[PDB]
Amino acid sequence: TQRGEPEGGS
Amino acid sequence: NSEADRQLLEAAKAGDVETVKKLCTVQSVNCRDIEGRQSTPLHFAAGYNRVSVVEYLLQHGADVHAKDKGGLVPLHNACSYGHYEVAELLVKHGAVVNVADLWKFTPLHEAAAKGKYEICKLLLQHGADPTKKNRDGNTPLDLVKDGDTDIQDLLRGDAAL
Repeated sequence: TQRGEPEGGS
Repeated sequence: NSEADRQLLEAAKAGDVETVKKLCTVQSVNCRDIEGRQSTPLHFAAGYNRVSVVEYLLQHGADVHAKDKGGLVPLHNACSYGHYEVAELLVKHGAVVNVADLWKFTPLHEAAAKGKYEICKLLLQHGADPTKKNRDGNTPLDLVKDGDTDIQDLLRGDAAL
């Protein structure tokens, strides 16, 4: 599939 | 999955260190989140800048090299969101700075694409290779946004700030 984003936040 | 594992994962995300200390066992410290991208508690604490939970987990045998469903290690999560202190803690405990996920994105790719100069500098000072290409043929320098000229100079080999 497509690459996702890492778990986390600023 | 199990009840105490979900609560440990949620307590790690939330920075709720006391509940982590009460639910964390040898069997659960590296438990994966079935209903997501299979992150471990260390992935959550690292991505959400929960420094006290990160320190606790590493001390109690959390796997600094654990890969989630996409091949990310906790150092990826910290580098993507600019968490310098968490990234420095992971490297101190043996995180491999040149590890690459399933798309061959290294932590330096993450830090360069997100514009985190200090993270880029931290990784380079611990041996990160700026010439590694991901699946799309891009180096970390190729992902740097226009306007982040200090990162472009840093990845070019200029002296760091």
